Parts: sequence; structure tokens; C-alpha cells
Amino acid sequence: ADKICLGHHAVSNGTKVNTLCERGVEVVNATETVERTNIPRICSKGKRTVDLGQCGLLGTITGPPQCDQFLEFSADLIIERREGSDVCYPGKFVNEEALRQILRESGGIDKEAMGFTYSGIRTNGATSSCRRSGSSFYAEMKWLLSNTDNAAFPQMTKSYKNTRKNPALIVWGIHHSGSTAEQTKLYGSGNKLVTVGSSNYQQSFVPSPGARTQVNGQSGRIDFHWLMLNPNDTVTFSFNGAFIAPDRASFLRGKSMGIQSGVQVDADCEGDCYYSGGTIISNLPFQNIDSRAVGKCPRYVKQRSLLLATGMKNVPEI
Amino acid sequence: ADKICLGHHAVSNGTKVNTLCERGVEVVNATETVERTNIPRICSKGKRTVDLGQCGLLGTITGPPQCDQFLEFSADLIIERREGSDVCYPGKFVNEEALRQILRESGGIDKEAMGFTYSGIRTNGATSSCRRSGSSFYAEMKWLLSNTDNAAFPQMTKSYKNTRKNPALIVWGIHHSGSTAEQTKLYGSGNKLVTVGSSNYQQSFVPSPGARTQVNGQSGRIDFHWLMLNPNDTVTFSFNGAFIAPDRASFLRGKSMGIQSGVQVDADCEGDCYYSGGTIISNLPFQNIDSRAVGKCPRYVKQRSLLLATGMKNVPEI
Amino acid sequence: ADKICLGHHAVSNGTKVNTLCERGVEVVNATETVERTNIPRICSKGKRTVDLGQCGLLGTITGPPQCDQFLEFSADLIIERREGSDVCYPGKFVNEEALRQILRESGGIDKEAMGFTYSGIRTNGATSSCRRSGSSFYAEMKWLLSNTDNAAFPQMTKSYKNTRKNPALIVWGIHHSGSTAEQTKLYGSGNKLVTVGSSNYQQSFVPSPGARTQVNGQSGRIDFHWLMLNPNDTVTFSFNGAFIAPDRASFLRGKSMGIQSGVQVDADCEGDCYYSGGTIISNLPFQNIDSRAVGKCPRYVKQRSLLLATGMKNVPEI
Amino acid sequence: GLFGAIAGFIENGWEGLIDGWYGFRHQNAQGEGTAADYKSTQSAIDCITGKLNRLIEKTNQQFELIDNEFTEVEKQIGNVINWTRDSITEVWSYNAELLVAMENQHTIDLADSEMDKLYERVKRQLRENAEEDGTGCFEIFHKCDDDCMASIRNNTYDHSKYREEAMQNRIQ
Amino acid sequence: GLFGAIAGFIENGWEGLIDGWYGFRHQNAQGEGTAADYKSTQSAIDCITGKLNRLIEKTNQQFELIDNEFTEVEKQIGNVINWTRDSITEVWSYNAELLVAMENQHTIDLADSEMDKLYERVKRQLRENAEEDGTGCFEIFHKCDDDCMASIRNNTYDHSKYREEAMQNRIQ
Amino acid sequence: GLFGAIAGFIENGWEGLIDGWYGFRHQNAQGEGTAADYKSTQSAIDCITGKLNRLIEKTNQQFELIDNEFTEVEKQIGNVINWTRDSITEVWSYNAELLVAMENQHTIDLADSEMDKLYERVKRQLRENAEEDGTGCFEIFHKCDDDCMASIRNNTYDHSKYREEAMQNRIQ
Ligand SMILES: *[C@@H]1O[C@H](CO)[C@@H](O[C@@H]2O[C@H](CO)[C@@H](O[C@@H]3O[C@H](CO)[C@@H](O)[C@H](O)[C@@H]3O)[C@H](O)[C@H]2NC(C)=O)[C@H](O)[C@H]1NC(C)=O
Ligand SMILES: *[C@@H]1O[C@H](CO)[C@@H](O[C@@H]2O[C@H](CO)[C@@H](O[C@@H]3O[C@H](CO)[C@@H](O)[C@H](O)[C@@H]3O)[C@H](O)[C@H]2NC(C)=O)[C@H](O)[C@H]1NC(C)=O
Ligand SMILES: *[C@@H]1O[C@H](CO)[C@@H](O[C@@H]2O[C@H](CO)[C@@H](O[C@@H]3O[C@H](CO)[C@@H](O)[C@H](O)[C@@H]3O)[C@H](O)[C@H]2NC(C)=O)[C@H](O)[C@H]1NC(C)=O
Ligand SMILES: Cc1cc(C)n2c(NC3CCCCC3)c(-c3ccnc(Cl)c3)nc2n1
Ligand SMILES: Cc1cc(C)n2c(NC3CCCCC3)c(-c3ccnc(Cl)c3)nc2n1
Ligand SMILES: Cc1cc(C)n2c(NC3CCCCC3)c(-c3ccnc(Cl)c3)nc2n1
Ligand SMILES: *[C@@H]1O[C@H](CO)[C@@H](O)[C@H](O)[C@H]1NC(C)=O
Ligand SMILES: *[C@@H]1O[C@H](CO)[C@@H](O)[C@H](O)[C@H]1NC(C)=O
Ligand SMILES: *[C@@H]1O[C@H](CO)[C@@H](O)[C@H](O)[C@H]1NC(C)=O
Ligand SMILES: *[C@@H]1O[C@H](CO)[C@@H](O)[C@H](O)[C@H]1NC(C)=O
Ligand SMILES: *[C@@H]1O[C@H](CO)[C@@H](O)[C@H](O)[C@H]1NC(C)=O
Ligand SMILES: *[C@@H]1O[C@H](CO)[C@@H](O)[C@H](O)[C@H]1NC(C)=O
Ligand SMILES: *[C@@H]1O[C@H](CO)[C@@H](O)[C@H](O)[C@H]1NC(C)=O
Ligand SMILES: *[C@@H]1O[C@H](CO)[C@@H](O)[C@H](O)[C@H]1NC(C)=O
Repeated sequence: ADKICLGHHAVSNGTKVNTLCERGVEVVNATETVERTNIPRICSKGKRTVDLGQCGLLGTITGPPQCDQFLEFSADLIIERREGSDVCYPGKFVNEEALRQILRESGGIDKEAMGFTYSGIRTNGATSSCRRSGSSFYAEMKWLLSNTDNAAFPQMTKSYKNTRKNPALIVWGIHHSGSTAEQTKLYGSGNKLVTVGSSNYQQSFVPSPGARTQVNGQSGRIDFHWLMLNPNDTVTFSFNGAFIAPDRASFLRGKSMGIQSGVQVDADCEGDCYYSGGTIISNLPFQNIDSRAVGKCPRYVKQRSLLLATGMKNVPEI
Repeated sequence: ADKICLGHHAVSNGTKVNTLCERGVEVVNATETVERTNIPRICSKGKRTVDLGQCGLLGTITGPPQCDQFLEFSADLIIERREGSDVCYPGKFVNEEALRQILRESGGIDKEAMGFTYSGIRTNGATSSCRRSGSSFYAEMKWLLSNTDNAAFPQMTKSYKNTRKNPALIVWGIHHSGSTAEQTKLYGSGNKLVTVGSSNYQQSFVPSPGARTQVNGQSGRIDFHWLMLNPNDTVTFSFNGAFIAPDRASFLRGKSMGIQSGVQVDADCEGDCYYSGGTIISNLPFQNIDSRAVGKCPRYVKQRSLLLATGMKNVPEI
Repeated sequence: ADKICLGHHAVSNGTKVNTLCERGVEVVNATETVERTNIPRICSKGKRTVDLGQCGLLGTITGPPQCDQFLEFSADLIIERREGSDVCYPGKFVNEEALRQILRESGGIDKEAMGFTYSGIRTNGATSSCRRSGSSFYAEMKWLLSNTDNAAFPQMTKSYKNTRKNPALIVWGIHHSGSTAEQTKLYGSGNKLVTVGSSNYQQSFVPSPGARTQVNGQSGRIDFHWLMLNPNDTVTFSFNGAFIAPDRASFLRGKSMGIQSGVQVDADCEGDCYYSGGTIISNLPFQNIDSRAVGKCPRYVKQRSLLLATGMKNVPEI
Repeated sequence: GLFGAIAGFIENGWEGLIDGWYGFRHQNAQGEGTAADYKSTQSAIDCITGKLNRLIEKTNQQFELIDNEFTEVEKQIGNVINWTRDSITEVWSYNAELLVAMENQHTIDLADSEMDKLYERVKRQLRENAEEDGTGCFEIFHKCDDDCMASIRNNTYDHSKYREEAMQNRIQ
Repeated sequence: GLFGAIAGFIENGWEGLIDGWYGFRHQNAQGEGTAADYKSTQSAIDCITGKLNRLIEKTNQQFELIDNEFTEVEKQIGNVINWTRDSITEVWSYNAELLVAMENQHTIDLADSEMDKLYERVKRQLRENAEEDGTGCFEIFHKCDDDCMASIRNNTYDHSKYREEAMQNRIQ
Repeated sequence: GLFGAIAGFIENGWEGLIDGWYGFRHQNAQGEGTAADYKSTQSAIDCITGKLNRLIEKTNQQFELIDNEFTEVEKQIGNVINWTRDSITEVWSYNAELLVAMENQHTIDLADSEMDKLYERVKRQLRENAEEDGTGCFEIFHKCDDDCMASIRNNTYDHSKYREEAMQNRIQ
């Protein structure tokens, strides 16, 4: 009268999961596969970070008085804020998004002089909208202007040749006056025309005076143009008036990554996935926080939770 | 000498399905998972629909004589036909696709006066290509001529400031004459130039007379330009000749959806998936009708049929 | 005292595969599902191939001296090399990528005369940068020029009408001189302006002299523009100077495919998947060679090997 | 299936069974009789309905137009749009063909397992009183009337009542 | 499961088993006793850990920005970007929902098969000396003390020693 | 496998079997003998060939170029093209890794099921005449020569001829 039996274990309360042919099956254990938590800071240890403040990314090429300490920077991570501006005199760039995308991964810039010299005309044109200790202008460009009121501007030509083994970046500007009298007061009567030439580039520009709404107390405008130079070529400028001449050329170095954020910076932390609210640190394959994260991040799904079974089916007593 | 037995049911003829390791296995049932039928009408009940006829979508901003009843409309569904046109005088818009995409989801427009006034020059320019009861022009713009043949057009300026809490839409036009003689007859001899300015916008335009092929009996052309205005900004026009001035500004309201079709409209229906041939009503996850449907639609696959088993394997008698 | 036993077969050395819950399980067979081998040649049998050498794809429309034998070609496969050039006088096209994409699948071109005639002005302008047996120009365009040094260029108009049942392709050019004296020498003093009109197209152009870097010993430039014509319309050119006139129009025929490669051509072969290093011939569903292959190709994956089991688990003796 | 019951040692099905998926069939001195079972049919139907509810539903996402079919758009962007659409279509065509075959493979094995379990339960209920024959039928070694068969159908069958007679019949 | 052992002919589990997943429980003249098994628990745990190692890991590919959230971009390209992103999100949402259900279905069947194998091995070890009863236990027909149960639990049971007594007890 | 036959109660395979996947091995007074089976091998081979035919085939959709490798294109569109291509590559890399492991898991279970089915079929025709031993083979309780083995192999064994002698040998 002897007996032996076989059986398995069970637990008081289990977890509900989904299978191929039912929803809500109870098991002993389960785990989670979707991430929902973050850190409200920028984790950066082991990399060089540059935190631009009031300076815009595109200002570092021209140098308004608010970008005086970022003229030649080196970094592995670049952070841009919402209050950054890149102009001291009213105006805007042309094809700005491509330039921003180029600069976000440059890893820094290096400046080299050009060597242009001028005779006869003036050079020290200044305005009251860009003040350092008085009236000043951009730190890397020159406002040519004329010898005196209502004078003649000789037609001139200038040239520059690249020498190093990497492409260079060239930037210049055109000035649109606020009326038809200021143009004749600053560059004399007649017609004005500029032309830019290179091996794979040829363009012409002509000003257009007129009255506009007042921004920063001014009515004129400035337009900025840029080009990229192969490392054996030559660039030629031919001009007669309304020219903002460059003074230095920029070269890239290395590579990096850039983000836009609005939180502070922590130097005792580690991460590789960033978004506009902090850092995501996890090993799970899916996330449900943001769809525009950058770096090495898990994929984005629209579900809130997905449980994975880790035990047998639960059959409690009684 | 007693006996008991076990068995299962069967049917005379079954259906063939595909498994992981064979093709053509016979079962008792199967169902279909791909949709192939539609309704040859635009089913729309519970929503407000506007059916534009000969009127083009872009015409409702300018108001040719064929869009007189759609100047201020409200709708949730917008339908465009193949015969729609948006010009009474030869010409075309600039950057039209973006404007069409903006207007397709606007949900309607509302018009507000501007308040410009003119002195000296004429205002009642009319043509024979846009006839209402004689010779007329667009219903929302003005054609500024000169006082008399071969006269002077004073250089003038106008400004407008937004007041409401939403962006506004501004549209103007430029006229390219058919010959130099016509230009000097309508606006006098000399040079002509217009300029448009705002906070985030500055451009200049200049006409260019010439001879072209005859469309609708005319040789000149008209170009339309547009811009969007923030709810504090100001727009300034400075001009001397060849200007078509605006008269009213447009504001959006709500949201909606737009389609292109070629069938009639039914008011006793319900649907959310539209294409250029009717409506698709189904709960199946896949379809094989069209790849450019809009709304809430099943996904498109290139297979014609896919069966899903609903029973056991069929083993008929004998 | 009899006994009968059951068993299965085994092999001395097996292959390792991956399952759902283990890595490195040993079996008797496995096969490969990723392709890694190619043929370092262009396999082309049963199709007509054209192998452009020094001639660029866009040159066949204008006809520089290096494209004299490809003016009217027919092919099913088009191959472009790295040394191809499409200019004999310095210049460049406008919107070149779209034209290249159009031409890559044309399948060939056919030329038809236009019939323009001129009176008074000269026609035989030639340069030393395009030499056949002396000084010459493009084979399908005409350099107008003036009667004599420092003369007048009458304002002229020309027109052309399509007749066939397919769209046509029209190409013209504008000349930018190297200085402000050469423009006067070749077309006389004053202003210059050209205008192009059609049903759905109206543009104006004006030259711009200036000094640039020397390419091929020249300082001027030439810009090429193109348009497509519907099979009932009319094109009108109105010009006064600085015009390069067309002579023939092009029509497409059939369809084909185009690739860029750097290897030789084999005529005893067969394939449908090409890349810049040869041909891919396989039936496997995946490949790990190149991600920019064209034709009917397997899909690209980043793994190097993936084995599929073809037998039972291997349990060797002792 | 891979359990070897349907199309295995059971040669064929019955076309006269119209009120279930599985059932019994008995023959004694009085005559023949047929019935049907309830639990296995319910399990199979529940699994099928669960799969159907899981599958049949459409998305809740809205898409709009990005191109035009009355007047064309610029070529360089239309080419990109066409390329992207053609790329997506292949993935969506592959997924469905995988999923359908998956479910079709699973269902038949489920049905086979249910039949095998039904056989095994009845085999275990009758211990040392009946013998297998290899075609899905059991041979009883004592006298069983209609009430005994009905008891066999719905459990509550006591094997101690007939043990001695069945053993004596079987041993000799 | 489709093997019919867990939630099948075994009515419920034991909450007193805290050192394993499967185990024995014996009752003889001296008293009751309990123990646990090692091989099946190890197999199940190994499969679970293999699945966990296979699943838990993230990618190695790096992505960057293509639009701006401070100043907007041109509409005609932003629409295309938004359309593409929304298209990708659906595929990535569908894949996970499929995979999780797949693995959840597989695990329970694995556990059920392990329990069934453990039962079958013990059934085969005791030949013509014990009888099944239908609820997961065996009834022995001879006298078995603690050492005999221990020998049964670790595959050192010789059936030739007790054959004659068990056969005589069973036949009468 | 999850049926517990291959690498289960059968210790190892045979390297001398060269004309099949499964087979017999018999020993009697005359000597030893070996043969092979046909049905199970055919079933396994058919399943393998079906899988191979299903898998090995390439698409028929045609794709063309959208960029250039001699002269570059505008940056803002090249970035979008690169982003889209990198997005697609990940999906196509994930799908294959899932599918291969799926099929590898299925095949071994299929083979194990075939072995178990053959074992059970052989077992079910020697009723009350042979006894199991737990290592995959049976002991016969009467005198069986070569012809009797041959009849066992090809399903022509009558259990009524030897029943009395086998029962008398087994009971005592
Ligand atoms: C991108 O793919 C679409 C197809 O989804 C291409 O549009 C299709 O282009 C063909 C060729 O012209 C059209 O066929 C012809 O259309 C004309 C005009 O209606 C008709 O008269 C002819 O009888 C013939 O059917 C086809 O209709 C059109 N499909 C549309 C507009 O839905 C498109 O061309 C492709 N993109 C590029 C850049 O090629
Ligand atoms: C493509 O999708 C994105 C979303 O991922 C769209 O951007 C979103 O646009 C809405 C509508 O303006 C923004 O909401 C509003 O933003 C303003 C500005 O911050 C705020 O003041 C309002 O209270 C409201 O939140 C939303 O922020 C924005 N999301 C971003 C920038 O991440 C985008 O518009 C879509 N593309 C196109 C062409 O519409
Ligand atoms: C989009 O991705 C492609 C890659 O599929 C990028 O093209 C690749 O760019 C790199 C960097 O210039 C090229 O490498 C370099 O090529 C030059 C030319 O021979 C060589 O001298 C250098 O030593 C170096 O190897 C690479 O060849 C090129 N791949 C191609 C053209 O197939 C492309 O740049 C990416 N898009 C953007 C906007 O960056
Ligand atoms: C990269 C790739 C790989 C395979 C195996 N592919 C198949 N075969 C099916 C085999 C079973 C699993 C789904 C796919 C198809 C395919 C086959 C038949 N009809 C269509 Cl519409 C598509 N397209 C595939 N693409
Ligand atoms: C075209 C299509 C078809 C189906 C069946 N879809 C499902 N059902 C799941 C059923 C089980 C297999 C995975 C998909 C979902 C879905 C489900 C749950 N949550 C979300 Cl967010 C989405 N989206 C689907 N899309
Ligand atoms: C978002 C995501 C999630 C997972 C789990 N992923 C895996 N692991 C495999 C685990 C088994 C199922 C297929 C995927 C991979 C992966 C794996 C191996 N090789 C490469 Cl190249 C990639 N990429 C994944 N991406
Ligand atoms: C469930 O799994 C977690 C993860 O290891 C573990 O900590 C926990 O102990 C498990 N559940 C039980 C009841 O042990
Ligand atoms: C640049 O051009 C000169 C003259 O053509 C040539 O000698 C030189 O090798 C080229 N490259 C560099 C890097 O100087
Ligand atoms: C097969 O399923 C359909 C779907 O409801 C049902 O109408 C039909 O009756 C089923 N087949 C049989 C033979 O009943
Ligand atoms: C608009 O501008 C005025 C003046 O700068 C300012 O007072 C006001 O707050 C701004 N916003 C609105 C909604 O008026
Ligand atoms: C494994 O499969 C290959 C493929 O046909 C075959 O050539 C080979 O003979 C198989 N293995 C053995 C041991 O036969
Ligand atoms: C089973 O059927 C028999 C028929 O004789 C009946 O007496 C008995 O009550 C039934 N059992 C139950 C639980 O209803
Ligand atoms: C099995 O357990 C018994 C307990 O009596 C012990 O004597 C024997 O050594 C054990 N077998 C092995 C292989 O350890
Ligand atoms: C089976 O084998 C025996 C060998 O003794 C032979 O006599 C018999 O004819 C065979 N049966 C069949 C159907 O081949």
C-alpha cells in the first residue's frame, strides 16, 4: 500500500500576458521590453563639449560681438539653445540648412588669412547696431565704402588661390541700401554690379534699394553667400560697389555630433542616445519616449507596454 | 464481445491552403484576407462637402469669373475635378504645389479688407478675356494704369500690418507686357522696378517685355507671388510700375481633407478610405485595389488572394 | 530469447546552426543563404550595348568633337566611364541631374531639322578650343555673332512648331563674355536681352561680362538651358545679342537601362544584376556585396553568413 | 499533423457526424449507437475565434496626398517618391505571405493534439479491462450494456466492479 | 499546452515546493516525504536564459538630424520627411507585437513537454510492478521503504527483485 | 527535440546505416541482421524539399539609380536619400535573422516526431507478446525466426498464433 506522485510548483498571484490564441493568460513571471524612463540631464563624460549660449551656429563664421570666444573651437559634442542669434545687422543667409548640416559634424574650425590689400578707397565702415565699445562691425569682414560723399568707386578685381590639401569655405556679402539716395551717398551715382568666378562657379549680383520695415532701427539689408573650394583652384571677385569683403577662410577638422536641447549639462554620466529632454540609458530593444532621438537608440513604437513570459502557466490551489 | 470507437468528422469537398512545408493542403474551411471590391461612388454622410466644378483650388484666392460662389467656403471634404481652371488671363502661379498642399487641409477661408487708397493714377483697368457682363478683371485685385497714354507713374509706397492672432496670406502679381510700345503706352517710358519687404522677407522684381505665342488671344503674361505673415508683422510694397495690387487678405479656419476623383457623390453612406474611383469599406487588413488611397485604409499588397484555415485537415471516406 | 531494436543514423562531423533558444547546435547538413561571389565583367548577351568612351551622356545633344559617332544611337544598355567629358568650350548645364535621369532610360535619340534662316548677320563663329581640322564649334548649334567689329545687331524673332505625336526636346545657350570690351566688339554697344516663350513657359535672360580664372585658355562661359515641348505647341525666341542658336531637335525612342562601371564587357554571358564591379548571378534571396546595385537583385543585408539546417540533430557514437 | 492521430492510425473521418468535431460510436448486443463530445470542440472553436479576433482589424492612422495626377511635379522629387513607395510595398507583401503560412501550420497541429488527448483520456480510464486493436477502437472483455456505455462517455465509470470477470476472461 | 500534462490530468500545482520546478511526493507506512528534481529544471532555465540573451540587445547604427525644430524648413520636403517617418513607425510597431506573442506561445509548450517527459520516464522505469490511477500517481503492489523510494528517484531500481510478489499480488 | 526520442531514451545513432534515416536491427538464434525503413524517410525528405522550394527564389521588381558617384548631388537631398536607405537596411537585416532561426527550430522537432511515431507504431502491434526495456527496444517471449522478423517489418504479424505460449512464458 505505497504510493508516489508527481507535480509542479505554483504561486499565489501571477502576471497576465498575450499569446497567439488568447489574451490575458496568467503565468508565474514576466519581464518588460519597452523603455519609459529617462534622465533630465545631458550626460557627457569622456568627450569634449561646447555649449553655445547666445551665439548661433552660423555666427562663428562671421563673428558678431556675441560670438567673440567661439571663433576657433574644438569639440566632440555641440549644443544649440533657443535664444541664439547670428546677426548684429539685419539680414539672413542663403541656403542655410545645408550649411548648418555641414557645420554640425565638422568638429571645429580653423582660420587662415587671405592677404587682400586695397588702395584709394576707405575700409573702416562701421554701424551703431553692432557695439563692442562704440560703433563696430563684424570681426571677420570689411565694409569697403567710398573715399568721400558722392565720389567714384573704381572697378577692381581680386584673386585667391587655395594651397592646403583640403577644401576651403568662402563667404561674402551684398548690401541692399534703404533708399536711392544713400546708395549714391555711399558709392556714387551710376550702376553697380559684382561678379564671382571660379572653376566650377560663376554668378553675378546687383543691388536693389528700397524702403522696408524697421528692424533694430535700420532699413537696409545684408545678404550672405558662400561657396566651397577644391584644394588646387582659384577664386576671383570683380566688383564696382556694394561689396562686403571677406578677410579669413575656414577649414574643418575631425568629426563630431550636434544636438538641440534645453536642459543643463552633467559631467559625471555616460550615454549615447540624446533628445530634447535628456538622455536615454537602456538595453531594451524598444522605446516609447521620442521619435526624433539621435545617436545609438532603440526603435520607436506606439505601444505603451509589452510583457515577455519567463515561467510556466500558473495553476493555484483551490 | 462489446466494442467502442473514436473518430472525427469530414466533408465531401474542402478548400486548398498553403502551409510552411507544402502547397495545396485540403481543409474543411478557409476564409479570405484580401479585399477586392469597392463602391463606385463618393460616400459622404455626416460631413460637409464642397464640390468644385470648373473652379480650380487656387482660383478661390484671386476670384476669376468661374469661382464667384466659392470666395468664402466652409467644408470638411474638398473634391477637385479634371476640368478645373484658375486663370482668366494667361499666366501661372509660382511654387504652386506647396500652396495647394496648404489649402487642401485649410478647411475654408475668410476674407478681410486691407484699406489701401490711391490718388492720381487710374484703377479700373479691364480686359476682354474675363467677361462677366462685358469687360472685367479679377474680383479681388486691382490693375493700376496711368492717368493717360504716355504719362508718368509716380514712385509710391504702401504698408499693411497684421492684427489678428493667426498668420495671414498675401498675394500680388507682376505683368509682363507683349511689347515695349505697349509698356510705354500703359506706364510711360523709362525703367520699372518693384520691391517687397517685411521682417523675414525681401525681394525685387522687374518686368521683361517680349513677343510670345497667343493664348486666349493675348500675348502678355501675369505672374502671381504669395507670402505668409506672422501675427505682429508689417508688409511694405514700394513700386513704380507694372503692379497688380491686392485688395483682401485670407485667413484659414479648422481642418479638413481633400481628394481628386471622377465619380458622383452619395449622401447615404459611411466611409473613410477614398481613391479616384470610389470608396473602400472593409475590415480586412490588406487590399489589392489602389496604392495611392487616402484616409484610414488597409495596406497594399501585390498578391491577389490569401486564404486562412478555419478547420482541421479533410480526410474523406473511400 | 529474441530482440529487435530501433535507431537512426549519424555522421562523424556535422555543422553548427542557430535556433530559437541556443547558439551552436550540431546537425548533419546545412546550406548557405547569403551570396558573396561575383563575376568581374559586364555580362551582356541578347541585348544591344553602347559603350561611351570619352563622350559624356549630355554631349550627345550638343555634339562636341569627341561625340561625333554617337549623334543618333540605339541601345538597350548604356555604360558611362569616369573619363567622359561633355564640353569643348568652358561651361556647364542647368538642372543636369534631371536631364541625365531622363536620358538614361530613353533608349536612343533621333534628330530632326528646324529650318531657321538668317539674313544680314554672320553665322560661322568659331573657336580654337574645339578643333576638328582647325577651328570649329559644336556640331548642332550656331554662334551668331555680328556683321563686323563694333556694329549693330537687329532685334529678331524666330518660331518653331511641333508636328509629330510625341514631346520634343529643345536646347539653347547664353554666352557670358570675358570683359566689357569684347561684348561691344562682338555684338556692339548698348544693352542686350533675350526672351523665350511658349504655352507653359516664359523666361528672360541677360548676359554679365567679367573676368574669371582661365580654363582651357579662355575666360568666357556658356550656359545651356533646355525645355520639353508638347506635341501641338509653339516655341518663340526673341533676341538682340549673346545668343547660341539651336539647329536640330531630338526625339526619344523605346526604353533601356543605364549603369556606371569600370570593367570590361563580355558578350558570352547572361545576367540581370549589375554594380560598379561586375555582375551578380545567384538564386539566393540575400546578398552582401553592394548596396547600390540595379536591376533584378537580391536584397542587401549586413550579415556575412546565415546557415539553414537540412537534417536532424547529430549524436555521434561514444 | 506531427502527433499521428488524424490521418495516422485513424483511417478516415465520418460524414454522418453533424453536431460536433469528435464523437463516439459503440456496438453491443442490442445494437449500434453514436454520440458526440463537447469539451474538445469547445477548445478548438475558442482557439479559432481567438485567432480571428486577433487578426481581423485595420489601422488607425491617417495619410494624405504628396503628389498630383492632373499636373505632374518636378522629376527629381517624383523619382524619390516612387522609389520609396516601391520599397515599402515589398516589405508589406512579404509579411502577409509569412504570417498566413504560420497560422495555417499551427492550426492543424492544434486539432491533431486535441484528438490525441481525447483518445488518451479514454484509454487511461479503462485500465486492465479492455485491449487496444490499433485502429482507434477498444475491445471490452466483459458484458457492457447501454448504461455502462453511457457511463463510459461521461466519466464515473468504476473498474473495480468488473475486474475479476475481465481478468478471468483475458488470462484464459 | 498541447501535451495535456499541466492543467490536464494533473489538477493543480504545489505551493510548498520552493527548491525546483518539478518534484516527487511519496507516502509509505513510515510517513510522507517530498523532494525535487534537477535535470528538467536545468533544461527549462537554460532555454529561458538563451531566449533572454538572444533578445536583449540594441543596435550599433548611428543616425543624425535632418530637420529643425527652432526654425521650420520648406513645406514640400518636410511633408515627404513626415510621410516617410510615419510609414516606418507602423512596420516597427507591427514586428514587436508579432514577436512577443510568438515567444509567449512557445514557452508554455516547452514547459508542458518537459513535465510530460518526466512523467513518462518514471512510468517506463516501473514495469509491471505498479499501476496507473489517472491523476498523476502510481500504486505499487509490493512493500517499498525509504531506500527503495530513494533508489527510484535516481534511476537505481531493479524490477527483478520484486517481480514475483508483485505479480502474485496483482493477479489475485 | 521536445518529443524526447532523439537524444532522449535512445542513447546514440548508428554510423553503419547508409541507405536511410531510420531502420531496424534484429538478433536471434541464427544471428544478427539490419534493414531500413522507407515511409518516414520519405516524409522527412518531402518536408525538407518543400521548405527549400518555398525559400530559394528571388524577386522580379526592377530598381534604378537616383544618385551619382562621379559628380555629387545637392547635400539636402543626398542626406535624405542616405537616411532612407539606412532605414530600410535594418528591417531587411532583422527579417532574415528571425526567419532562419524559426525554420531551424521547426526542422528538429519534425524529425523527432517522426522517430516517435515509428516507435509507437512498432510497439502497438506486439500486444501482450513483448515487453519494453527502456532503451528503445523490445524483448519477445516466444521463438521468432527470420520470417517472423520480416513479417514484423512489413506489417504482417498475427498476434493470435503465438499468444498462448507467450502468455504462459510471461506469467510464470
Ligand atoms: C511615378 O509612378 C507613377 C505611377 O504610379 C507615374 O505616373 C504614371 O505615368 C504613366 C506614364 O505617363 C501614365 O500613363 C499614361 O498616362 C497618360 C496621362 O493620363 C495617359 O494618357 C496614357 O494613356 C497612359 O495611361 C500614368 O497614367 C501615370 N499614373 C498616374 C499619373 O497615376 C509617374 O510618371 C512616375 N514618376 C515619374 C517621375 O516618372
Ligand atoms: C511634421 O511633423 C512635425 C511633428 O513631428 C510637425 O511639427 C509640429 O508642428 C506643430 C504645429 O505647429 C507644433 O505644435 C505647435 O508648436 C508651436 C511652436 O512651438 C507651439 O507654440 C504650439 O503650442 C504647438 O505646440 C509642434 O511643436 C511641432 N513639433 C516639433 C517642431 O517638433 C511639422 O509641422 C510637420 N511638418 C509639416 C510640414 O507640417
Ligand atoms: C551618402 O553615403 C555615401 C556612401 O554610400 C557617401 O558617398 C561616399 O562618400 C565618401 C566620403 O567622401 C567617399 O569616400 C572617399 O571617396 C573618395 C573618392 O574616390 C576617395 O578619394 C577617398 O579616399 C574616400 O574613399 C565614398 O567614395 C563615397 N561613396 C560613393 C560615392 O559611392 C555620400 O557622401 C553620402 N552623402 C552625403 C551627403 O554625405
Ligand atoms: C527578400 C525576399 C525573400 C523571400 C523569401 N521572398 C518571397 N518568398 C516568400 C516565402 C515565404 C515567406 C515569405 C516570402 C517573396 C515572395 C514570394 C511570393 N510572392 C510574393 Cl508577392 C513575394 N518575396 C521575397 N523576398
Ligand atoms: C496591416 C496591419 C495588420 C495587422 C494584423 N496589424 C495589427 N495587429 C497585430 C496582430 C498580431 C500580429 C501583429 C499585428 C496591428 C497592431 C496591433 C496592436 N497594436 C498596434 Cl499599435 C498595431 N497593426 C496591424 N497592421
Ligand atoms: C530592433 C531590433 C531588435 C532585435 C532583437 N534585433 C536583433 N536581434 C535578433 C534577435 C532574434 C530575432 C531577430 C533579431 C538584431 C540583429 C541580430 C543579429 N544581427 C543583426 Cl545585424 C541584427 N537587430 C535587432 N533590432
Ligand atoms: C521574476 O524574475 C525576476 C527577474 O530576475 C526575479 O527577480 C524574480 O525573483 C522572479 N520571480 C520570482 C517569484 O522569483
Ligand atoms: C595643382 O596644379 C598644378 C599645376 O597644374 C600641379 O602642378 C599640381 O600638381 C596640382 N596639385 C597640387 C596639390 O598642387
Ligand atoms: C465555414 O465557415 C463559414 C463562415 O461562417 C460558415 O458559414 C460555414 O457554415 C462553415 N462551413 C460549414 C461546412 O459549415
Ligand atoms: C505685438 O507687438 C506689440 C509691440 O511690440 C507688443 O506689445 C505685443 O505684446 C505683441 N503681441 C500681440 C499679440 O500684440
Ligand atoms: C548534404 O547536402 C548536400 C547538398 O546536396 C549533399 O551533396 C550531401 O551529400 C549531403 N550530405 C551527405 C552526408 O550526403
Ligand atoms: C453520466 O451518465 C449517467 C447515465 O447513466 C448518469 O446516470 C450520470 O448521472 C451522469 N453523470 C453526471 C455527472 O451527470
Ligand atoms: C541513488 O540513491 C541511492 C539511495 O539509497 C544511493 O545508494 C545510490 O548510490 C544513488 N546512486 C548514485 C549513482 O549516486
Ligand atoms: C511481408 O514479408 C513476408 C516475409 O515473410 C512476405 O511473405 C510477405 O509477402 C510480405 N508482405 C508484403 C505485403 O509484401
